[PDB]
Amino acid sequence: PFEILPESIELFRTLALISPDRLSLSETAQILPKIVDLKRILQQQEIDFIKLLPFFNEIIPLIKSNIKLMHNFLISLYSRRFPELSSLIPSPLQYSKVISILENENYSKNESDELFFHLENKAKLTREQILVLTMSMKTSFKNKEPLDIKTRTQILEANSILENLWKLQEDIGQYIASKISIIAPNVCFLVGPEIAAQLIAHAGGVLEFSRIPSCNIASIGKNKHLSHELHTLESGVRQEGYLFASDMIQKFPVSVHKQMLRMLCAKVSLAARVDAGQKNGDRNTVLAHKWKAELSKKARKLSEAPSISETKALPIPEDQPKKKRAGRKFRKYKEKFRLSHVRQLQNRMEFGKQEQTVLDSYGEEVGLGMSNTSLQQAVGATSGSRRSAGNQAKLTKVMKHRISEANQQADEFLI
Amino acid sequence: ASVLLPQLRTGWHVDQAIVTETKRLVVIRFGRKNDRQCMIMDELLSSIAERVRNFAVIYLCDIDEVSDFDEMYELTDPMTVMFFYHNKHMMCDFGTGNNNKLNFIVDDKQEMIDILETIFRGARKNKGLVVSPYDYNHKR
Amino acid sequence: GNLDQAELLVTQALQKFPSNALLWVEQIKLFKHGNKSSLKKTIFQDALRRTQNDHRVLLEIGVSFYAEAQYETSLKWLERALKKCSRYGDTWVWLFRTYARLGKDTVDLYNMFDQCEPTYGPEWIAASKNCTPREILLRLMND
Amino acid sequence: DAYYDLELRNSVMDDILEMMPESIRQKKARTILQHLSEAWRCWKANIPWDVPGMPAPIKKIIERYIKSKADAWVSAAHYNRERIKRGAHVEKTMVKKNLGRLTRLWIKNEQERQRQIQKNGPEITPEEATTIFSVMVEWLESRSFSPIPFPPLTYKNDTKILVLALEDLKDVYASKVRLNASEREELALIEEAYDNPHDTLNRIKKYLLTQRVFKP
Amino acid sequence: GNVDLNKLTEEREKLLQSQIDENLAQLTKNASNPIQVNKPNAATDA
Amino acid sequence: NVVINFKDMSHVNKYGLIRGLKFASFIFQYYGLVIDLLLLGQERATDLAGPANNPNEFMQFKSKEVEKAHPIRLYTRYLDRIYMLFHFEEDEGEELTDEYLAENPDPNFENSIGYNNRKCW
Amino acid sequence: APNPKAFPLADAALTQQILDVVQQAANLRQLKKGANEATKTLNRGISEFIIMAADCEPIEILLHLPLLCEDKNVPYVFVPSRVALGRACGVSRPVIAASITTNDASAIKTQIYAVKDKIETLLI
Repeated sequence: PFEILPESIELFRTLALISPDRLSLSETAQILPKIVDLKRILQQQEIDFIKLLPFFNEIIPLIKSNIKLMHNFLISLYSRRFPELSSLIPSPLQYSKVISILENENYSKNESDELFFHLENKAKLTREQILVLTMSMKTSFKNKEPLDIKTRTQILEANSILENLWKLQEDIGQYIASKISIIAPNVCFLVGPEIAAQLIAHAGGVLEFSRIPSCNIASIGKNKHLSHELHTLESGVRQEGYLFASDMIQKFPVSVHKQMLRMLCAKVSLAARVDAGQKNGDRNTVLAHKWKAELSKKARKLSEAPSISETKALPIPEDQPKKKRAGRKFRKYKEKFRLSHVRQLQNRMEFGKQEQTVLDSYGEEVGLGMSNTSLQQAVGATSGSRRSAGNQAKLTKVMKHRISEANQQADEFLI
Repeated sequence: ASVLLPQLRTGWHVDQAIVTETKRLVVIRFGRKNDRQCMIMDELLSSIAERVRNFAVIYLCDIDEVSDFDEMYELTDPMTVMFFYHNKHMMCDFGTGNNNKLNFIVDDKQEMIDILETIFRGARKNKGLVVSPYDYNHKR
Repeated sequence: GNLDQAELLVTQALQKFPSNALLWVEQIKLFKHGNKSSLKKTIFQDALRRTQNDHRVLLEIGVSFYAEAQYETSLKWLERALKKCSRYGDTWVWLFRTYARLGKDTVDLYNMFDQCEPTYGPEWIAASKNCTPREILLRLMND
Repeated sequence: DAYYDLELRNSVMDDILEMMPESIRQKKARTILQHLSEAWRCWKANIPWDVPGMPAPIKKIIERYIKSKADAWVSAAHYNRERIKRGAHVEKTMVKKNLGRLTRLWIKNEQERQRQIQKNGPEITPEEATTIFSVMVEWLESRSFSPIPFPPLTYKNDTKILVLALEDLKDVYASKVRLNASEREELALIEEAYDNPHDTLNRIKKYLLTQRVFKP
Repeated sequence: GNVDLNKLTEEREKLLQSQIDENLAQLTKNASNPIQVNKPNAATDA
Repeated sequence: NVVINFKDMSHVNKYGLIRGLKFASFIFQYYGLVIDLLLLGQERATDLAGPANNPNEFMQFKSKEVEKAHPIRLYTRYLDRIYMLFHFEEDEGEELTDEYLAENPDPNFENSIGYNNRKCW
Repeated sequence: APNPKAFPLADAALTQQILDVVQQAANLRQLKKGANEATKTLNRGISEFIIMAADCEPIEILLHLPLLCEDKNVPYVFVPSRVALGRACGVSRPVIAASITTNDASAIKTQIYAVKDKIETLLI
């Protein structure tokens, strides 16, 4: 009934202990189909309550935490059997599914349906992901029958619980989506209802979402950034995540997506804040409209380019030699553009003699010229033709800055 | 181009054009509207004209229409351009052996611009002739 | 049960005395509870900055990591803490626990256990209060 | 043959002008010329030409024109390339032009290929990968190959390696007497690396560790 | 020889208004050519 | 996986190695090793290289018997190009031919048509 | 005239003082302009006090910050002018929220403390 859910919340907090949770796990298990079923039923049933949130705003983070814990436990169980699985498959439900598949046995050593199961049974698995998994298996998956049957059983139990939790979460999200046109209308208007639900659910409540700073919003719903998986897009959009898959961004060209995405994040945040501020049964949603309009305008501007330049004219060729200057100051700069004395010497070639070349492996052509003194040349080489300091390839302002930044980063890393 | 470069109507107009630009150089393409080579030249010159607006003006002329200036080439009439500064006709020695007019298409825009610049310089000096920086010989 | 209040108190303490490592530790512990489960790394960094990589803060961080069950990281943290100040107790216990959890062995630890213990370290101190040995005490703590 | 495109451009423009013999028409014509040019440019880039205010029929005509150009242009380029290969006869700027055009088409093909790949996944079916990864792994096992570790912080043969790296980079500039900007920058960087070797090493290792997004 | 486009031209003639003609979007360089020119030239400002 | 630019036309290199990255040669070689292995088979590769502790000088062997064991006498790879020198005792060759025929029918005898040959000579 | 929900609005002199502090804070890299930055500061706990803008329109983009402050026990004011605030921060553009942050070793600690006290007095 309606009264169950604070109890549920309390139960969820008892799991917040650490791995190994064993007696705790048993408790956890008890806590599971007790609570993770009734809730689902309630959700399914319409007109039980409209003020379930913010008690479901209280619970979703707890749920998330629980799921994370479960995932960790699973990894612990499996690591030393298959360490890289965690690395490769980050999503916890997905990981669980993979584990389940892996365990299955029967025709699994050759090919069940092995590489068939991943795509279908663990629905999430994309080709790239699958390939890497396969590679990992080939290298690091030990495929000797599980350390004990007990261990296997435990893992199965974990999977069952984790899966259930995931299902519950999904249900909650769905419920939120169904509601959110009432909950966070502005946000919905900005983005789209499902997206809003996803964001909001991730946050906690609307308040939680509002509290979240705009730059973070972007990378909500991102798939855990793997080192091995490729990233750079034509878009230039580092984040992806729920917002990036919105209509508001994805309709425009990929040129604009990064900037557009950024714009959306901030506006989304603003919308969320507005929603939080509002009392129930106000549904203003004028601000959101305005924001949307502005976003559209911005997009349009970004897509439109500069009007053609009036082709800049070649200057009336007059051949002025007005300048005539010098100065310790000025002569340095000009030194960089002067041919230096050694270069001048090089440019001089002795008449009768075969001139001193240097055999650069790239090209032998190079004439060392009469920079090396005859006698010197006959004997050997010279740093007398390494005279000047005023033309020693300095960096740009930009380049210098970049190098400094790099250095700073390195320093930070070292600390 | 047809739209971009201004085209002249009758010999008087041409004469006026040649006279009036005291500051700039004047490039008159004399060519029959529908010819290939002439068209190519026009296209080239369109590009150049905008670039060199500050030192040289381009104009086009239908040579079959305006027959006043068959003094300029002795009734040979290929698809030509001609160069003027202070109403003085400007001679540009290419390889071609006709120093008076370039009667051949040059494909490089930049090259064309350079030659224009050279002739402008010559004009400024007062030199009626000028030696082009590009040899040609082949086009003719 | 009250956690918001605790957080508030911690904040107040920080405002009054920022450098105090115990406050930082408390804050870290609170964070580990998992209301945020975020702004966690940043918070840790802040703590480190304020406390100047204080022995205790590092230990706390390690503990948190252990709880979360990223074990290598936790171990690293513990090592760092030890380096900062070996005499302190609870750190050793934590390290031992970590070792037990993993496949690594304790021989090295034992070898390096020549240095002191109950000079500082809360849990360790408590245990001591509750005796004369050292290895036995450690064992008890582990249990 | 290269004139053909020009002719097409002219002719089309003329037709357009004829179609609209309105007031203030010269300006309009000029504008349309630019549009025509811009569409072509877009095509060359392999950017789409989706002008918002443009009226349909005109847009269609422009598209047709660009298609025609492509038909003429690509083919022409190919022909030129063939001629060059033969060693038959070619203008000294024409060849250069072809090389640009040819380059562009290469880019277009390669980028299209990439796009296709993106659309329809990697060509390696996982079975194949398994087979070939397996082969590599077995080979490694046979060889008992100790993997190449990450360059240590205090790596033994580190400085020498760095020096070697720098020298190769330099090698290109040793000959040349002037330097453009990019070259100069590179040289400067090399100098910096040489002069602050430790710092450079630190930077490099950091990059190896962490840098996974790069100037294009 | 200019046979493929004639129909299109005719269609265009049929369709367009004067107002429409007046309000052609004076076109922007989609391939940002002038920027590129500015950049390269700057780099290779001799 | 970088953005490859060019005179106002970019793409993103999601597939196929960039040859100009200074290390890329090494990577290419490594890749080709895989292919080489595939070509040879593991055992043949082993025979060619020899044991790990004491490897072979190019085209040498530890014995005349291991040279004569497999059809692939000598193998090498100059980058993309590979060079395999097979040696068949008649019967084996015949068998191979038969197999080929079975897989890929040839009634008309238009296989000498198509077959590449060193027209330089 | 200023929004009612913008509360507490700082008195003229007080407002001026706050602005001065901000300017000092800006100079010292002790300050964090903008809603989102301010929010982040609050989350962190680094915020000493939050300075908002009454003439922020639409006001309701602001009005989470006050709530956050209340929940964190952080003094907060509104000043009247966003433009003025921006100027103080060192930004020609309208800033609406800001946070003067914590840093014990600052020269302006005392000043900051004073402002905080003033803000607290305002609240009730």
